[PDB]
Amino acid sequence: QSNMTNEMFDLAKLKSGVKNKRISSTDPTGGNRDHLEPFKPGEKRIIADIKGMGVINHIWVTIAPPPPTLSRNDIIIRMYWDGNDYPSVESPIGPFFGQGWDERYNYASLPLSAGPENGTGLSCYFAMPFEKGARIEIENQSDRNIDAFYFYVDYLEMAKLPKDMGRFHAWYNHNLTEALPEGETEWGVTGAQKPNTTGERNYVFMETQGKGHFVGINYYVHCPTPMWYGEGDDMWFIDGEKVPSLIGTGTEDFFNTAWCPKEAFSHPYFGYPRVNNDIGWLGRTHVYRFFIEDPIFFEKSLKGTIEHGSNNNLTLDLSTVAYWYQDSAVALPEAPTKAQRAPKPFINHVDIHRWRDAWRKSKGNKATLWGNE
Amino acid sequence: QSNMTNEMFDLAKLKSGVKNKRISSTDPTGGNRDHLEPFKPGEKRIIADIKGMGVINHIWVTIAPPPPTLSRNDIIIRMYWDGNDYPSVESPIGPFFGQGWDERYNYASLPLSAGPENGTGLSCYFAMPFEKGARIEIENQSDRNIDAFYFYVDYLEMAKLPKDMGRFHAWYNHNLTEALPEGETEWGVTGAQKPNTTGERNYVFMETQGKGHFVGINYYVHCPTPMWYGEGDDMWFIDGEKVPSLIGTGTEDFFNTAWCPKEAFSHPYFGYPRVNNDIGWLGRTHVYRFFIEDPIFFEKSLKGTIEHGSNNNLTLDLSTVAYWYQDSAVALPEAPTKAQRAPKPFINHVDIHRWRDAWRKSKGNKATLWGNE
Amino acid sequence: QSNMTNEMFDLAKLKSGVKNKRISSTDPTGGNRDHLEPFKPGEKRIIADIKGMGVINHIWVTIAPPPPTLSRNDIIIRMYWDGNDYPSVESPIGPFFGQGWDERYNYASLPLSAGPENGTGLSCYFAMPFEKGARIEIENQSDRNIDAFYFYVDYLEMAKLPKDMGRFHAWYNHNLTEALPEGETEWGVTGAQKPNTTGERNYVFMETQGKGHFVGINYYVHCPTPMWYGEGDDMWFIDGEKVPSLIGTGTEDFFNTAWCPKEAFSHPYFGYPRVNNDIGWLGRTHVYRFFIEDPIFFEKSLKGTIEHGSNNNLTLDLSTVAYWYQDSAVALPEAPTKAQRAPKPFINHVDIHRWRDAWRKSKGNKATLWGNE
Ligand code: NA
Ligand code: NA
Ligand code: NA
Ligand code: NA
Ligand code: NA
Ligand code: NA
Ligand code: NA
Ligand code: NA
Ligand code: NA
Repeated sequence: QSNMTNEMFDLAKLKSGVKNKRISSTDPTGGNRDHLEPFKPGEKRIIADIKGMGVINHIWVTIAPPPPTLSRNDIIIRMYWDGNDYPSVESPIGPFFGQGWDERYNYASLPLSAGPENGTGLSCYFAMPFEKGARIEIENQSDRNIDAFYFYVDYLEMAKLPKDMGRFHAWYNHNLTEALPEGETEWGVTGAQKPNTTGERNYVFMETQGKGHFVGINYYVHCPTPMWYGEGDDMWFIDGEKVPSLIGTGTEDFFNTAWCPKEAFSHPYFGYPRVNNDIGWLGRTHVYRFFIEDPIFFEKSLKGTIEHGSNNNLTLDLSTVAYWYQDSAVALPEAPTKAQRAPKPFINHVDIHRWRDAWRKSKGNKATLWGNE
Repeated sequence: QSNMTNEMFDLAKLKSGVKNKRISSTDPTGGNRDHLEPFKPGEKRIIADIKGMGVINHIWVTIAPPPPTLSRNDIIIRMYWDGNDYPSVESPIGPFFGQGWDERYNYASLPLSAGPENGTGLSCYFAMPFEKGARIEIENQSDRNIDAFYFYVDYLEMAKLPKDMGRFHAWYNHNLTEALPEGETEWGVTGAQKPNTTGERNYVFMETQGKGHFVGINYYVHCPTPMWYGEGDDMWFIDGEKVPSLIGTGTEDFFNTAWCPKEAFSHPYFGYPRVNNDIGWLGRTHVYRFFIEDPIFFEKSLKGTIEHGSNNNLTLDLSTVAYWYQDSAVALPEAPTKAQRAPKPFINHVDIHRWRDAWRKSKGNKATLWGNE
Repeated sequence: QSNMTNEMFDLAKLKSGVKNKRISSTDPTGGNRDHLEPFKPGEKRIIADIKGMGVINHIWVTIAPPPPTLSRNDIIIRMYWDGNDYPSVESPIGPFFGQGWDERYNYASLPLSAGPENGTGLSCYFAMPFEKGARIEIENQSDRNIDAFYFYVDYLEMAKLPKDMGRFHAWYNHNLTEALPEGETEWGVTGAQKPNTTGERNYVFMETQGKGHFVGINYYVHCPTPMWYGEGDDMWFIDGEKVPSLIGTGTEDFFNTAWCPKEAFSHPYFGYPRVNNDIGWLGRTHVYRFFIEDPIFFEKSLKGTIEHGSNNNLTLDLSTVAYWYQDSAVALPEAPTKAQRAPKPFINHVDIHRWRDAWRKSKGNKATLWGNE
């Protein structure tokens, strides 16, 4: 028999052992109230409770009111596989679908998109297998109601789950990174740079034990300086090795770009859906990269890290969502609290005028200091 | 042996049992008249007659004159598999390739595209297997000539067609949908809304008997009201079930979008290549969704439907092309006639001023009626 | 067992026999000098020397200084598989990654992209298997230094390479094509057109012996006339056949477009990332097409050709990069020299005024000749 194969060729092959199912917010009366009842502040709800074996292969969500009125940073999505009491997916729902902070913007990637109206149509094509059921939970951590929650959870019911199917995991993390004690010595501008041989102070976006592979990252940086935020290298520790086997060159480099960019760009596997649009790199940037053709495999453990500036010198407000598969459904670290992951104010002309004043004082307050002394 | 696989990894594997063939409109003399002879009005022609086993995996077409001079709504493409006297593909050629009405516009999706010059380069990457030959027919239903028809039909000749290969089907449908007897009660604005528990009056875009899976839809709506046209739910009846197992929440929702959008957007699997660009949602919108990673499977039958407004309250000029695979090549319903599928005029300021006059009369013709009473 | 499969479904399957490795320009001291030492003019260097079995599945590169200061047409990339003393990949690095001439511009295709800042982030997702090692070499053919060369070479080490894995090949070619002796008779404007039954004078972008399949072409045309450059048909000779089995209709047609286009357009498999932006088609156009779902297979040999204007009538500055797989790593033809592949000057208003003068003289220099006589 011919071994011919590719996406469109295989689509033409008849498939066995699959049956479509869908859980949705469809109005059960047949009317047009095709959304769930409102969520009060703090309310949790199981929106999908599936029994047995299957594979989720399409999720769509939308929410009313839209951002900024109702921040999608403050609505949590959690997924529990195989009857476990812990979630293997836990994230603010906006960041999970590639919508950072309390913002909205259209973009398309192969697994995740935020489509019209202006980023409110959320869709996900990651496949999520399960053997002993699946539970999807929504939690309203906002101070106002979720007036209307709309969704589709499309999946294939299977009489027999193929034996090598993994379990989908996703974890949101957030840190306000700490500058070096000597200050933000990026590019050696304010002081001498030093080597980072260990990755000890790197930001950690993923850490797990098991067998599997890393498949993606949504990276949300809010930079409080106009200085370039992305000199930092990615560094991966596979299967408990002492020296990281995968070491990068820069953050834009890791995201398949170069030369401190700040342009919107789209590829199915990587892109910049939201750029800072201000002096230097001051403000917010969202970057993503999916490792679909090129996952990062591990047989025992994986620790995915990235420097926050060269040798971790910068103070950055950084959040990430990491996506991966592993052989069984495992637990995640504690989630950042609502207060911990709150979006930060944009640094503005008043703040920078105060920096200029402290800088003028450090130079002896000469009446005609320009600013480049 | 390693089970490593993905699109780019598998592309690097040597393939057995395939041989390239191509039927094209190439000038047989070696000159530069690389198109077919003109088609007179009403003329049919078999443009490709393939014997034996194979898989079509790339089609490109262009036509002269371009639209609006020669409407691609009035040139029919038909495909016959395995020596059958009925077509398993039947559609106006523009709508088949994602060009609605008598229009032209650039767009790209994974299986279908209309590229430059301004939507005239038509391409298709759906795989189309056949065991006992294939015939592709073009029919000119325009009142003028097809001056020049250009094409490529690329396929792989196979000594043995792999046994689980399905057959590609596509069907164009059109309806001028009927409003409810009480009128167009969308959003409960003109009167009370009622439930749709059965889907009895839904628009039907696909209905077949066999084993296979649905893989796509091109949806062409011409809305004669500024009111939002897409509150309607998709509803699928799999294998003759009485209650539909897949029920949606809205039309934009089904197309992975939200909040009554009218923005151009592109994803390999879904998008809005043509938007209404007028008050509310008055005018023409083209939406598509391909179910490549997430097909709708069936073992005995499938009926794919969608409401035309909530509880089918709206009058919409709707046409669709549905794409699917099934185990054997089957027949399609009768095609809409040329008159039935004719594009409708755009509702304009004169028409709406006449509506305003009837509305003023219904309010007693107060000399200072504003319009929001 | 279910035969369910597709890209996202298969991504969820656990994989065996693969281990990630990466060679990069990471600063070995842990500092922030994450690029290689400068290359002097003429200097060659092996940047990656891998032993054993594996598959490269992601490459990223950037270079300092950027274009036009340092032309990426004058930095050569070469790849040697299985310990061979000849390269199976040989190309100027800009053209290899879809950046023609000495230019820079953002674009994205599925296998190759040039991302921000303004086309400097080069990435490649072609899979490149090898059984007895791999060597990647960079040669500086510029008259100035490569100040900083940055890269990632991501690959999977395999204990056993699956047996049907091919070898990746890529070859850059360049020709200043010769007009017909009677002149540039395109469209029969300057004289009678004649048939091309043999393809004898066609431009050759690929020629090899072995078993495999063609997967892509980057086509870089610099047209010195405003006349349309793309009437020329693609013509393929498979396995030494006398009459080419695959014959096209036009160059834009071959690139899934139509009607002499000159619009930027993007599809994962084809597109126009750089268009001429001048009268007619005068100037530079970059077109690409990847044959991922629809490769051109061969069991013994392949010769890929295209006319340079109908019946090869035009003088075009043409360069191409062809990409393919075959069963073993084979040698390539001699590369064009630096002088041979040098970008040509743009034809300008002064040049055309001189053409007008020769044309006026040919018409007898009537004092009021308009130009359309
Ligand atoms: Na519903
Ligand atoms: Na409903
Ligand atoms: Na760095
Ligand atoms: Na031809
Ligand atoms: Na020809
Ligand atoms: Na609805
Ligand atoms: Na490094
Ligand atoms: Na470093
Ligand atoms: Na031609």
